[PDB]
Amino acid sequence: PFATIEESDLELALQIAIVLLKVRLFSDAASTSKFESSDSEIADARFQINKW
Amino acid sequence: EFTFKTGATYAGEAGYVDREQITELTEESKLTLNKGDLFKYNNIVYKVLEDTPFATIEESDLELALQIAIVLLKVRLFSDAASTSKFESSDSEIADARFQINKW
Amino acid sequence: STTTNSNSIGRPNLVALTRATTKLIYSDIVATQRTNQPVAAFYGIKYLNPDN
Amino acid sequence: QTAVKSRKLKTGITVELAQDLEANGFDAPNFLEDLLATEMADEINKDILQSLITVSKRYKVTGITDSGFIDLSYASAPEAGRSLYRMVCEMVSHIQKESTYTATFCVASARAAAILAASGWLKHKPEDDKYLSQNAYGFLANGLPLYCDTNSPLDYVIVGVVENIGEKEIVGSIFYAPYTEGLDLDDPEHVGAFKVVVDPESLQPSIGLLVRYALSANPYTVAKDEKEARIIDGGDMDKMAGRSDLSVLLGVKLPKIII
Amino acid sequence: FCVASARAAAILAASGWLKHKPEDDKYLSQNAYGFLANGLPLYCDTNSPLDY
Amino acid sequence: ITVSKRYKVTGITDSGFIDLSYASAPEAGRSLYRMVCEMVSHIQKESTYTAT
Amino acid sequence: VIVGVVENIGEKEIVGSIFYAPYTEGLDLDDPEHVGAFKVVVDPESLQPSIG
Repeated sequence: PFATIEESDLELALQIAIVLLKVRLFSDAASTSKFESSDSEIADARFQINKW
Repeated sequence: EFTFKTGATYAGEAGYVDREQITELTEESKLTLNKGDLFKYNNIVYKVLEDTPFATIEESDLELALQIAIVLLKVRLFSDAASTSKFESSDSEIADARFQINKW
Repeated sequence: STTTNSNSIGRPNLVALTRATTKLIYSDIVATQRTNQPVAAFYGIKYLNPDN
Repeated sequence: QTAVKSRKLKTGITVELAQDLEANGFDAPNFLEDLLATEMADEINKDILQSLITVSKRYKVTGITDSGFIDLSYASAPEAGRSLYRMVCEMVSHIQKESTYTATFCVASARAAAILAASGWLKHKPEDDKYLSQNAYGFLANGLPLYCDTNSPLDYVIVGVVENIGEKEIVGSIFYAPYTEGLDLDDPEHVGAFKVVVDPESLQPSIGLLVRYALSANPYTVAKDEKEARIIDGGDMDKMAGRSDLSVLLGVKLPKIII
Repeated sequence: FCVASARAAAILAASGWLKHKPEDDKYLSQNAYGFLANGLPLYCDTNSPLDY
Repeated sequence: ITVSKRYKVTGITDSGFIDLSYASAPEAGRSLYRMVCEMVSHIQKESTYTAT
Repeated sequence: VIVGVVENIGEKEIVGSIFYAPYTEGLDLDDPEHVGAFKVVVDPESLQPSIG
């Protein structure tokens, strides 16, 4: 990718590709086999509280 | 092909087996048609109203030039109903309806 | 470590059918009236000036 | 005066396929009889919609609509969008000018309707709870329902009139008028009966379907070179082609959509 | 009231502001091309050779 | 995003997507609205559904 | 700007882009809308609970 895309800016060139199907957003659920091997780094959820 | 996609009619005066003998439109065959004689394009069959169509229409593209003739009354879509004698001569190629199911 | 890979699946559930029918618009575009004979005749009656 | 014509369809299936259809979820005797009805209806629209194309008189004006149809461009505002809406309205008056009728419908291609809708003034549901009856793109500021084609390969716009005053006085472009009376029928909206055969060589059954209708143009549409005549057959499109009053077609010229 | 010929009354409708049914359930009495936003009903002529 | 088929016309919407400018009236914003209407219509021509 | 379609005519005929279709049938759940169960472990090295 980014060969026919002549846009100099990295961000816009990436945004160019998504509409030309070259790159693809990888937001996608994991396969079932990933969270079973007794060695699985499950993502974490973090929260912080600040007072005004 | 999907019924809604084509727009051609196979049950009627056009038929399906009859489409085999219908002349296919080409870049060369355009300057031969007359009043009467049918012609098909992308399985859609038209008949020519005014003699020698695609003569006043100077559009280079074949598909567009055909679309020009539709408005200019030069040709007419032959989507039409068959005459009653077509399905009662014991030699009658009746149009077929087909389906297919794909599983996702 | 018996995962799901050990298990074997069965019938895939049939979630939803899918047919494709065009929005057949002819009950409104044209006016229909059943004919009780093989040949149907519509009377066109007109009013004329003394110059027809 | 016009004699009706016939449309016939036959599909046929094997008992083996029908046997597993039940085991696969569908109701083969009931599902199959539905397929032909969808097919026949889907073909009839291809007849009626493409009959208006070969009947409606072209509406041309010298300034822009010369050479048959108007060309629009994406640039510069709804200016192009509202230009088509103007040509739509003029077609309505031209119908009332000669056919003295109100032009209570409008038909256009799918791509052709969007630019007509793009001009604003295309509220989805009507303000007044009229017939609506779904099956419509919008309802326009003129109050004319707009119908989407998706089938005719023209990129056109057609305006016509459908009126049934009552009693026997029903008037509108393309009269349809199916012919089934006298035939034993269930639910008289069926318009035609089915038929099963089972051929003898094999034993797999087949199903047939027959439909008859008139599909004639409206009166006051005498063919050219005939003019003075009083037996005009309004069925043959070759004579009625262009020589109509109660419907005016208008194509649209647009840049090609890349594939 | 406002009266115009058929072709002329079309471009008048083409300017928008020509909703078919009037905003209020007033006299209307049909026989009107439209009702306009100014409140003047529009009546179609179709006879005079003027386009006025 | 990653599934929807791109809709490109020749004159303006080439290269996959359309550019707009703040200048000169809603003549830009309404240009997008036309493309929305075309996209809705383009769905029914090929998928026959109502695009709700 | 993306235009799609969602249609659920009724019974089992449901058609629309991106079918989602979460999978929870069979599992012991509190209200069918939870879609997924929780868990608490409390590791042995420390004694701090963790929820997944």
